[PDB]
Order: sequence, then C-alpha cells, then structure tokens
Amino acid sequence: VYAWNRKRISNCVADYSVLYNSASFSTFKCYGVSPTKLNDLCFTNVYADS
Amino acid sequence: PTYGVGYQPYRVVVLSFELLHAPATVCGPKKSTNLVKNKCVNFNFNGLT
Amino acid sequence: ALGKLQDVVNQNAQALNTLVKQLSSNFGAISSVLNDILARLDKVEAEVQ
Repeated sequence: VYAWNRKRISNCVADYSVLYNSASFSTFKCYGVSPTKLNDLCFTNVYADS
Repeated sequence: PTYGVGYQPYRVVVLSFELLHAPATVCGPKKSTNLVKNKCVNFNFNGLT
Repeated sequence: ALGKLQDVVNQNAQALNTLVKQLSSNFGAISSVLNDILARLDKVEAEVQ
C-alpha cells in the first residue's frame, strides 16, 4: 500500500455489470456515480489503482 | 490464516473516472443509433445527455 | 443627458445577467447541470443532490 500499482485504461469499451453483478466483492462503494448507471457513461480516461 | 476476519488481508482496487471538458476515450457497452435532424429528439453524445 | 433612461436599462440587464449566471452555481451539489446528476446517480442518491 505504500507503493500501489496504477493501470491506465483508455481508447477502449467496458461493461461494468461484469464487475457489479459479482458476489465476490466484499465492498463496492461508488462515489459521484451509481454502479448500475456506469454503463450509460463515457470518460476521458479511467485509472485502476490496486 | 489464524487471524480474525478483520485482521486478515484484503485485495483492494480503486477505479477512478474523469470526464474533462475534452473528448471521451472510454465508454460503457451501449450501442449507437442513426443521427436525426430538424426533428425534436432526446440524445446522448458520449454522456452529454 | 439620457443617463436616467439608460440606467433603467442597465439595472434590469445587471439583474437578469446575475439571475442567469446563478444557474451555473453548484450550491454544494455534484454538478450545476441537472442532466449530469440524472445521468450519474440513482433516484434516492440524486434527489439529495
């Protein structure tokens, strides 16, 4: 966690339901967006920190 | 593995989204449709609804 | 000499051009644009914004 890894996502298309339908996740707290609503949207860039 | 459920390790991922006053490069799965002109229409251009 | 009449035009322009600029203020909401909130949040979340 002191040196977290970031993946850039760009020039691409997604389906966030493949994530939000999964029971595998113990938490899925979205801020400034609804998870169900993500499939209506587009973004300049997305960053996936881990 | 003897640690309690709060003391155990968790994997964490943070999806960060940005939509500037600049064109999109990532989108959801929704399929496009034909353009219509001079009629009154509801629209969604890249999340500009 | 007609400053009295042009002042009446100026004050109504200053009033309306302030009333219209206040549409762009957030007041602590996620966006000044009502269609962003309705494109991004579900009913129970969006009504609070």
